[PDB]
Amino acid sequence: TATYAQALQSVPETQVSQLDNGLRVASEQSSQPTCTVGVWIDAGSRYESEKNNGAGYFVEHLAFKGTKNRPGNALEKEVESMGAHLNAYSTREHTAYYIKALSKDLPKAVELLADIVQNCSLEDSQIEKERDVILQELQENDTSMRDVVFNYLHATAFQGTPLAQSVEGPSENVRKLSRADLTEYLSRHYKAPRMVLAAAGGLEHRQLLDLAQKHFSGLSGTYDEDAVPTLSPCRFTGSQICHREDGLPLAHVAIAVEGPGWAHPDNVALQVANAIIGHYDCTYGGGAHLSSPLASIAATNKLCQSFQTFNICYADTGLLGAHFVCDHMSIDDMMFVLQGQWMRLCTSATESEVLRGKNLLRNALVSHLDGTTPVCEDIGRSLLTYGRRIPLAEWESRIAEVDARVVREVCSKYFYDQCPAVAGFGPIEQLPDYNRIRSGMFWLRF
Amino acid sequence: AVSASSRWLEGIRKWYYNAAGFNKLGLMRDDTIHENDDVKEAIRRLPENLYDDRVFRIKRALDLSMRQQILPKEQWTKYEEDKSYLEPYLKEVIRERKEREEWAKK
Amino acid sequence: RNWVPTAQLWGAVGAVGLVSAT
Amino acid sequence: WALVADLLTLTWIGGQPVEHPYITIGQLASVLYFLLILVLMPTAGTIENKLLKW
Amino acid sequence: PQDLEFTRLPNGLVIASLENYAPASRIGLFIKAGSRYENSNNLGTSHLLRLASSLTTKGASSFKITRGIEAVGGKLSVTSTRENMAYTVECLRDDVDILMEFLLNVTTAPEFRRWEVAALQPQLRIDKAVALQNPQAHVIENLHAAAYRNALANSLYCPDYRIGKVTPVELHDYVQNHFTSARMALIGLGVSHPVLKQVAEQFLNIRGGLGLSGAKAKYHGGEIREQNGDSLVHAALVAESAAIGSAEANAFSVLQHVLGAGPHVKRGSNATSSLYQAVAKGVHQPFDVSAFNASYSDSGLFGFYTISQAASAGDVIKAAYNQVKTIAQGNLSNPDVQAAKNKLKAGYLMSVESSEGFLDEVGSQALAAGSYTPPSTVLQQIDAVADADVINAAKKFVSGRKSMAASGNLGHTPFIDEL
Amino acid sequence: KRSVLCRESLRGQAAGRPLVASVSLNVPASVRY
Amino acid sequence: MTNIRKSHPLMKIVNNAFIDLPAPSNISSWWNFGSLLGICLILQILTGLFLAMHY
Amino acid sequence: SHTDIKVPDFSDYRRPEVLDSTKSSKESSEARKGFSYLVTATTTVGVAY
Ligand code: HEM
Repeated sequence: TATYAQALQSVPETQVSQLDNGLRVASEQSSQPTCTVGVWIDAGSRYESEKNNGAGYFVEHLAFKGTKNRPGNALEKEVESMGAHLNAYSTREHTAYYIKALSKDLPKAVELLADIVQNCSLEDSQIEKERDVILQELQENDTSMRDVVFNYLHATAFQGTPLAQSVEGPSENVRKLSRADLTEYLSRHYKAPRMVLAAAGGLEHRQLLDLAQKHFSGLSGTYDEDAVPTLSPCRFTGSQICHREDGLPLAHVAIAVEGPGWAHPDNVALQVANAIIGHYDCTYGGGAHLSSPLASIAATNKLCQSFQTFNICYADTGLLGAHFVCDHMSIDDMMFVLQGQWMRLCTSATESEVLRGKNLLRNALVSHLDGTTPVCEDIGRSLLTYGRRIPLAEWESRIAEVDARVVREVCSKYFYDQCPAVAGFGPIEQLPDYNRIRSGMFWLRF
Repeated sequence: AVSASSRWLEGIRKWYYNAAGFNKLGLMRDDTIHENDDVKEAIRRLPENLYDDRVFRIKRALDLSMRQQILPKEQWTKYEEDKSYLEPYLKEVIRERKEREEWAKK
Repeated sequence: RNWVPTAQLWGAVGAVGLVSAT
Repeated sequence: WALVADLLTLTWIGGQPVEHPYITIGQLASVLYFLLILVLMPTAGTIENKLLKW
Repeated sequence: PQDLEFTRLPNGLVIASLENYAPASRIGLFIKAGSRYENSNNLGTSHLLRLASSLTTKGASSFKITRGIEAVGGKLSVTSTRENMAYTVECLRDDVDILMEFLLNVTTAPEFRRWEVAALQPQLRIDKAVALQNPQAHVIENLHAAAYRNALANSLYCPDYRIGKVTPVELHDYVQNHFTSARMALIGLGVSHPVLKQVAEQFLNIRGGLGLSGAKAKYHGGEIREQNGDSLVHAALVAESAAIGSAEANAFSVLQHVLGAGPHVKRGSNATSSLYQAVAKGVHQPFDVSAFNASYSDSGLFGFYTISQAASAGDVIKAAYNQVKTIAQGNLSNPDVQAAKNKLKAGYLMSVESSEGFLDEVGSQALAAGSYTPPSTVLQQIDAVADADVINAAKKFVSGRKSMAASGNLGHTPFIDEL
Repeated sequence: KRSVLCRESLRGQAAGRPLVASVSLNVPASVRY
Repeated sequence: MTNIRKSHPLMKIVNNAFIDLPAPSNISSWWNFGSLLGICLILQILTGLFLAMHY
Repeated sequence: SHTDIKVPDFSDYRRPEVLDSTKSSKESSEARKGFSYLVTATTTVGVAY
């Protein structure tokens, strides 16, 4: 026999370790076959200037196409013949490259990764070949309402800030982008301490630490002169951006109220809140009996196609809200239920309801961690986000302090009397007037 | 301990059944029900036969009412034939909703 | 829940309203 | 029907000298009316429902 | 710490268990009903069955079921394939019991009520529509009905004409015949085997032989072609693979990988993939292609899949063939087989590196074999494949009845006689 | 509908035990290989 | 629709509660008191206005 | 293509308290709602008279 709590405390702790330059080493052991080693660099889109707005994202197309040591397709051939997978993901705050690989393959794994980060053989040919590709990706991203809309959100809740730029970047910055510019970018932002070398699975921390090729370090200050925040707050703005295209079959709406940085007691309590509203799709098997009202109403009244609440967490900024796709004629009704669910939440939460969401949270936050890749990303990202802690067993505790009154008071900071960030890609003809969505965040009636 | 008393209610019951005139109209007890939200759902749950039946019965009945005519003595609903066909359906609908209510306490 | 404290300030408003207004 | 006829009975009192005869009558009619409406009928309802086995 | 623990009962249902360390436990009753178990008159019934998991049952009302799992944050997945039907059930260590009693009602006590089943009906369309958004599904489906005649040729989604016609006695019958003891295999990822068994013993003892649906296999070459307006065209070319868990099969798998083009690198192109190289050279700039490999109990399907544009369809399609002919002509050097192998081996291990993966792998094995083969052993078998063996298999696609399925503008898609 | 214009296409089906496995779950829903 | 007087004017549609409306078959004489009720309201009024024309 | 979008310069229309491209509006806007709601409460209080 064994009980949830117990299991919790029994989980392999994460070992954080440092090289001389600030290279961060972490790892969670299991003595299992496969391993996912990763280098989680934290110089994202938000450091880009208007020109290099898509810089980083451009580097990512070159990351895997050559090192001075390993030319044209020498990287791929190497990974492949091992049976290892190599992925590169980029965010507005975090770039990361990782490898999935047999545990015995660390040797040439970690070498590869390291190599990748540092030496990237980038010829004029590869630059002009990537351009064309990027320009073609851009065109394809315009084919995705959800991606089109979420960008919009950011741009309008971040209007007038570095953070509001697409990670994909400006069309024509791809055309223009000087070859010299990727260098300065990399050179200036890939310098650890930023970087973290993380990993999970069957490895021994001891060896990870050692294996780390100590080749280049943080060429930066020893004092406060550096302390000028490169992470300077980004002004919060509640505006809407309404891009109406009656040509399109459905309507995407992303509505948000600015939120806490990555670390904050209010930041877990929020989650528990969204557990309650939940998320819903044409294909949920419960429909009408699902315990979250927006879902039930939706399910019942054919109100919407799909809807999800989110919590986007940045160091100085946060996007909170949900997002619903709904026929041209149902934009207002779903707005009404949603906002309605928010207000009800900060005034009438009931312990039952908050206790169910609570438990949902736990699961969402345990199940994610199933698999090697998962764990690795939590460990890597966790270190630039929340610093060098791994709050995994704490969570249950913190999640445990949750009370219906805690949930209520935390939700009221952020939603109540606050000014929304709303964007849509019409049929938005029926989308509520900004003032109407505004007055939706306080309770006279409705 | 009901042997004499409860074997005599049937006597008032029987009396009462034919007292209320709906007997005469060709209608049955279940078709006299107050159509509310539970009945409604039960209703919807009826098979084509049961359910079309309840439509003709009420058709024939409201026709009679409109003409103030009673059905012939030979064609009347006999108490011994109490099709409580809605009852089964109607119970559950309630049963479901009582549960729903209860599950919503805390 | 929040209804008592809100019903109590709605209570108060009516009262002060009458009192004053009347 | 009785309520209706109680109502008629009450209407009669209305044009009556307010003296013993009428007083005593009205008083029991005014209780009858509220019984018919508040207490009798409601019970009768139940009963009938129980005789039908409803 | 403790390794799994299979146990065949008198009924013939398998059951396994692994008390893991971590917080999350997941049961999953795999019943042996796939799509292949329906007839002309019963097609589309598993589909509906799959979608009707949250309906009232004998001990738990659709409302309690759903609200109950929600209560605790549980998930109930009901997955099926042409051969099997895994009924997954995730939740927190402490709540397995509340959850298990749910899985048991859903599966042994379904009550398909005319009214409930009826309101579902329309869901089938909605589900079919959303899965038919990926060319892969309609082609891959078209493939199976062309290549088979009778059993596996049945598709996973209900046929448009059947939708509302799925009747409650159908559902009841399907459960009764197929959702039985001999065809079942319990599987726990965080439960006690001792306590698992007890439960298994108490709730999973029902009788029902195989093939009351009409079991049997058969391969028939055939072509299903679906014209579209889309620039891109997808087509599949496939010959009777070797069967499930047999040497020939295994060989196929290794061969598959020598050509098999499932990118292992983001934004990266395969250097390893022969198909891709060969195709690539004779092909245009934009295109993509990959080795297809399917294996079932009584038959398989091996061959490739292409995605070309209108005019390039043939060029790519033949190109790919020609290259696989090369291996069948004998031309295949040792260095590439070993790479392949290692590719495969690495994949199978990552496949099982997750709870969900492991749980599937295990149940899967319990319906085929009757026990759990450990990884290592697995790994050994794949290694035993001879460099020749691979060639030999390959020889079989080129010299095995063809069966193709395509979609899009088919001006330039080879027919059977074309290649 | 998502535009499939470039080199990015990398969809073709072939897994170990599972092949064309369609999920329907009370919460999520999908199509794999 | 074209030249369906009733729904042409929107106003005249609102009057089709009298003409086109679903009315039960069976129906005691008792229900005529609704209508008469209105009748009386209109008569008092016409009458009132004339009396209040000399009162 | 939908990335060369910019939200237009609002600097003329916004205000003192929340004009700071690089600083928080949360610890600014607490008052800003007060002052607007203040106006409302006054009007509704005079009108009441
Ligand atoms: C149903 C609504 C009304 C009812 C029940 C009603 C009833 C009465 C009654 C009972 C009287 C006393 C007459 C008597 O016994 O001498 C009266 C008088 C009067 N009513 Fe009406 N009335 C109604 C509407 C109106 C309207 C609409 C008007 C004006 C447009 C009006 C104007 C008058 C006038 C001027 C008198 C005074 C002269 C008289 O005694 O005839 N009434 N009303």
